[PDB]
Amino acid sequence: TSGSCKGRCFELQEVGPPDCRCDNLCKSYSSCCHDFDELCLKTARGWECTKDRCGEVRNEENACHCSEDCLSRGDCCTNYQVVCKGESHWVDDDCEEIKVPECPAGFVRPPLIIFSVDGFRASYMKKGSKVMPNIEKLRSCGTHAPYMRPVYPTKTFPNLYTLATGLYPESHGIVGNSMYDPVFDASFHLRGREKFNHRWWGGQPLWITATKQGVRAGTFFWSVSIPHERRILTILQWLSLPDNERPSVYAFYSEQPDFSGHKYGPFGPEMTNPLREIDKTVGQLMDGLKQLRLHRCVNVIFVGDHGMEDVTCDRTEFLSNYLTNVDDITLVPGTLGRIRAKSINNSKYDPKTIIAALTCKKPDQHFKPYMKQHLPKRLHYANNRRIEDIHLLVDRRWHVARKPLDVYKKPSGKCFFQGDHGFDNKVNSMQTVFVGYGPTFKYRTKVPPFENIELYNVMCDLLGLKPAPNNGTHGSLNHLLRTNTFRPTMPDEVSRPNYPGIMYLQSEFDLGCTCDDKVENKLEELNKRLHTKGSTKERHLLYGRPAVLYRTSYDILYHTDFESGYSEIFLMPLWTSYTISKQAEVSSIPEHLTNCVRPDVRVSPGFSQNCLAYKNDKQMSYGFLFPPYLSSSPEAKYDAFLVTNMVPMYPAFKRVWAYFQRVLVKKYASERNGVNVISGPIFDYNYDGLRDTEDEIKQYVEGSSIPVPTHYYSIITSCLDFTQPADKCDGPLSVSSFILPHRPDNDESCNSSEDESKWVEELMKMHTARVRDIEHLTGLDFYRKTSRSYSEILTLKTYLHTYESE
Ligand SMILES: *[C@@H]1O[C@H](CO)[C@@H](O[C@@H]2O[C@H](CO)[C@@H](O[C@@H]3O[C@H](CO[C@H]4O[C@H](CO[C@H]5O[C@H](CO)[C@@H](O)[C@H](O)[C@@H]5O)[C@@H](O)[C@H](O[C@H]5O[C@H](CO)[C@@H](O)[C@H](O)[C@@H]5O[C@H]5O[C@H](CO)[C@@H](O)[C@H](O)[C@@H]5O)[C@@H]4O)[C@@H](O)[C@H](O[C@H]4O[C@H](CO)[C@@H](O)[C@H](O)[C@@H]4O[C@H]4O[C@H](CO)[C@@H](O)[C@H](O)[C@@H]4O)[C@@H]3O)[C@H](O)[C@H]2NC(C)=O)[C@H](O)[C@H]1NC(C)=O
Ligand SMILES: CC(=O)N1CCN(c2ccc3ncn(CC(=O)N(C)Cc4ccc(C#N)c(Cl)c4)c(=O)c3c2)CC1
Ligand SMILES: [Ca+2]
Ligand SMILES: [Cl-]
Ligand SMILES: [K+]
Ligand code: NA
Repeated sequence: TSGSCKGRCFELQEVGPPDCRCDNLCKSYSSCCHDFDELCLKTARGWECTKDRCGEVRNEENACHCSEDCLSRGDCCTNYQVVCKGESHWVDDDCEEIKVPECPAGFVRPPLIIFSVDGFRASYMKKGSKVMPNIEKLRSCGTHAPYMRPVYPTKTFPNLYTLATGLYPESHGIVGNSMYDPVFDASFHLRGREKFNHRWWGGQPLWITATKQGVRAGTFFWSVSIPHERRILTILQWLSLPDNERPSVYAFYSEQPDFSGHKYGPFGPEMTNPLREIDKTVGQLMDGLKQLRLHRCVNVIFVGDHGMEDVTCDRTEFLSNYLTNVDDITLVPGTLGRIRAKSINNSKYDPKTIIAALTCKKPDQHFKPYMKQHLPKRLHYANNRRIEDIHLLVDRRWHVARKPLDVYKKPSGKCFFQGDHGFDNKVNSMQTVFVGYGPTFKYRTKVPPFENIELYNVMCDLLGLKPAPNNGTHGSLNHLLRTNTFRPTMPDEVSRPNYPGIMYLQSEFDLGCTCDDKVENKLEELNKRLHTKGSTKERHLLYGRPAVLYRTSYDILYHTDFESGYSEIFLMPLWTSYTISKQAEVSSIPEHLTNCVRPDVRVSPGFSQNCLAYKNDKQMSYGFLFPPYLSSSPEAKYDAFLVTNMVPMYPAFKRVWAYFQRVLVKKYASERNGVNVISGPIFDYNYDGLRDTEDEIKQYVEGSSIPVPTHYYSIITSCLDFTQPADKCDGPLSVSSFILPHRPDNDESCNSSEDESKWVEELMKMHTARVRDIEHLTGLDFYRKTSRSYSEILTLKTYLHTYESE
């Protein structure tokens, strides 16, 4: 309450009561000293030097200075050298490679300045290029991606705090712009004081990582009323502090273009000016750095949080059109929906009835309901008590609301928003920007699109920090950097495989299985043993066997057409690997073999599944990981019916799996010039995105110890140069992968009553995944043996095939 900001303007360490505050957040708290506006928010004469001000006598009342002592004081207007000393604007200088940091004496490391822009959609870089010369120079001279993928939901606070932490929102806890925490019994909103409480904010953001390791860094937050020109001048003044006091990491935040984009839509004619204004702010920063002789010293990152889509009030779905009992729910509305019971601890609120009432009710329905554990695993949006059990994924360009009165406000509801964001993070309009410029970034370099979760590790590298544990894959963005301080290495294999031979006679098994395999030589007798010993393994295991990164007991099983790693604990393969060439032939399962399952004489009865359990379980059927349809010969096809290739499958899911195996695998082999497929089960009953231990499994095949997978994955690899076949590729690889939910119905697919050709591939595309997602869910490590660099393989493992257009 009481005291003064004299000598304290934008102080870096925040003070507690009794003392009032003078730091860059005091306005948000209504806790600034009474003279903060007078001393710290000077506006007199605006932000630019003019010719008549050059060499003026210093007037301490001015916003910034054009007096001769201003460089020494560190408080010149940013254009001072241009107007008063014949210098050129940074933007007017030619791009010149920054091979080494060119820093003043006393600089122990290149500072990092993070320039974050709210709502800056990726395509602004092309579509607004004529009005953003400073930004276009950073982009073309530095390192840029064509776009950067935000996290879900594609909202401001979840994405900004992901930038700062390298964590998914479910881990850092900022799961939306609005949230309710049922343990706190409290709500977080963009406006208000509740968000000030540290209890909402988990993980370890960069400013804390830096400070713990002796690198000075304040928080990245800004009070909204502090104008942009003053934020830039404040950063430039901090950069003028003595070496022992000066931060090494800085954050500028702009509320634009998002603020205007909501009002005018992403490409409204009103959007040109906010793009020009952000560009001018970038120019002020670069000119100011150039004055301080820091423009070839500092690393600058120009980064957005999310993009912006066209969304209008008339494109609103109302839950009151679907639910008779809409007053029994609370909805977090908008470009996503989150539903919970209106009254806490209510015994007779049924999420299953709500889901049903919201499922495929109108043909053009513009949202889909999910239990959060059923959302695509790529969204990583479930493991937090602030995420409601019922989630509505809203179509791009749409909103969901509970009742019409929520949207059309009195008198009679006019709209007055035309843009919004928050949709699925694969949606093109939600993609945002990344540019890195400075001595540590590459020169004039384009990099592929990547996810914002990866940036925290890079920012730690840029500062010489060890990153806190996060969801980036450290090394996957080494290709952005001229000088890398991190050398990634493969995780050590924890469990070594057994390689069993023929150890059991047929009569030792009592599995209740049958197969018509007795029917029908010395030439093909040796060839069989060779195949069982691994003679075709270099064809079907193209990138080495996967490493198992936890303690377990498993066997490598070789066959003519496929190899597998068979878990004696889970009684099924952890992975099955097989290559299908462009020329491969699809065949049927012969009539006489429809219900064939065969004991595997390499694997004990005690470590085998059994057909009786499947007969008895009236809900559960089975399928096979290596598909019998893709056998190389009628004789090799018998290997596909081994009990060691069988996995539990609901009949509903078998429709999906059989279409993938019979139709799609061969299609991809045709289109990609062969594919290598690795398939397997995933168990994630606690929806944490991580491999379950055996004591976490909640469902088994009835009367057995056969665990039921929650999902089934495949990783489908080929040669990036598709003129070379998958099995003879000399260069970089191409991958697409999926994690399909193992569900007892196809309620997710509204067209599922149609032939699989009309709906299965759409479902698979929705559940596209990165190899890294499968690695977390399985405890396996892939691509152990390739001819490619490890950094390149880490980039491959973070790739997501999105299926969007351009
Ligand atoms: C994405 O990356 C992240 C980060 O690597 C991955 O998330 C990590 O996942 C780990 C495994 O699940 C998990 O380990 C837990 O940790 C428990 C301790 O957790 C607290 O302390 C953490 C460390 O804090 C310190 O270091 C950090 C540096 O990062 C500093 O910032 C801190 O200030 C500290 O110095 C802390 O990060 C963690 O934060 C969570 O909880 C906070 C308060 O609720 C939230 O504010 C915050 O947002 C985090 O919330 C997330 O994570 C929790 C789970 O921790 C989750 O519930 C939330 O929904 C949200 O997702 C805490 O403050 C530790 O007790 C655990 O050990 C128990 O379980 C294991 C078995 O799983 C046993 O081996 C062990 O013996 C022990 O068992 C005993 O206790 C059990 C009950 O806990 C009991 O049932 C049992 O019977 C036993 O008695 C375990 O190690 C990390 O916490 C987690 N980190 C984060 C930030 O989320 C994530 O998995 C990656 N995702 C993917 C898909 O790969
Ligand atoms: C964790 C912690 O140290 N806390 C909790 C938050 N507290 C706090 C106190 C005051 C504030 N004034 C203003 N704004 C608005 C704002 O800063 N924007 C919109 C930009 C922005 C920048 C970086 C991140 C990031 N990362 C985020 Cl998400 C948002 C606040 O968000 C704000 C927050 C400070 C103490
Ligand atoms: Ca799990
Ligand atoms: Cl939200
Ligand atoms: K059955
Ligand atoms: Na359906």
